[PDB]
Amino acid sequence: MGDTGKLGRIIRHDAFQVWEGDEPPKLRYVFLFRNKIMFTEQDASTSPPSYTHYSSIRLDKYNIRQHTTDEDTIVLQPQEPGLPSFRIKPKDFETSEYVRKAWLRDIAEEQEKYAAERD
Repeated sequence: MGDTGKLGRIIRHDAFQVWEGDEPPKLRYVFLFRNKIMFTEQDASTSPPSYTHYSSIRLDKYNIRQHTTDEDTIVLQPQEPGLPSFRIKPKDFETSEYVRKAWLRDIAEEQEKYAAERD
C-alpha cells in the first residue's frame, strides 16, 4: 500500500478487543475515517502474522446490527462474499460503556462533521 496515509481523526479511533471471523481474539484499533471503518488488527499471533491495517470495512456494502440494554455490541453481517461476521465488545479498559455508547451512535450516523463538528 505504501506510506501515503493521513491521521484522519475526523470521526473516532478506539481499540476494541474482539474476535473476527470466529478466529481467536484480536486487538484491533478501530479507526473510522470519512465513511469507512479501518481497524488495525494487532493480532499477537506469535510474531510473523498480525494485520498491518489490512482488515477494513466500508459503510457502503456491509450489513450491520447492534445489541444494547447494558450489552452494547456492534455486529456487522457480511452481505458480500468473503467478509466474515465479526463483533466488537466493550473491552475498552477499566470503566467505560459511555465511550462505546457513542460508537454505536457514530455508526448510525457516520462523520461528526456531517451533523456538527466539535473540538
